[PDB]
Amino acid sequence: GVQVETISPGDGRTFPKRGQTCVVHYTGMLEDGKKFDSSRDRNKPFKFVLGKQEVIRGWEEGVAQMSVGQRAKLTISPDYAYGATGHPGIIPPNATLIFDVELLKLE
Amino acid sequence: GVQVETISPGDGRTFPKRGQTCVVHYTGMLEDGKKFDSSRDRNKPFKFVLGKQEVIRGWEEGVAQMSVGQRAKLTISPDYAYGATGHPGIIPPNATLIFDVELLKLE
Repeated sequence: GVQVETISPGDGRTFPKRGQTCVVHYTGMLEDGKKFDSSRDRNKPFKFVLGKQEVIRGWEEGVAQMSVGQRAKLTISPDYAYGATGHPGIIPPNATLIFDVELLKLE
Repeated sequence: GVQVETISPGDGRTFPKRGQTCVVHYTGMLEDGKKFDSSRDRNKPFKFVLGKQEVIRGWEEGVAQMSVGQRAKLTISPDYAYGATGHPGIIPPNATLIFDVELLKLE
């Protein structure tokens, strides 16, 4: 699945709707803590229309449970992220993935 | 599977061994011709140790059938590349992928 632990409460009231642009700052790491991508690094918020499948299902499904402002810890299982093939050279096969994700705003 | 059509014969005699560094210039496109990554663009040959799983199985298995110098057309089926999840925002699900690949040298 994806599972969501909170690290920061967000306004507790605004939650993403299908079609909205989620603006986020994330860090991605391997189940062993090993980091693999971060928008933080790049100093660039990342943005994706919710609903459009342009981000992994664990993100579609977990960021939709977050209120504006929230910082949360997402654990995503392979079936909800990159499956059995993985993404060679970045994500190995059947990797459970931990994302540290912060919802900055909706458009 | 991967399937390999030739576009240029290579020396016909040197074939990659496990452990060797393959240096390649490729272009990747979607089964509809739509381009999605190219080392050519970047003017940078790409290099990967054969055998190490750091490139998709269709490449492990198809570039190993190429002699130094050869330019070949690789069609790779989802199971041999990015499976059913794909790589959201780049490769959609169950995509058959066409690579235009040229083997420049071995290290």
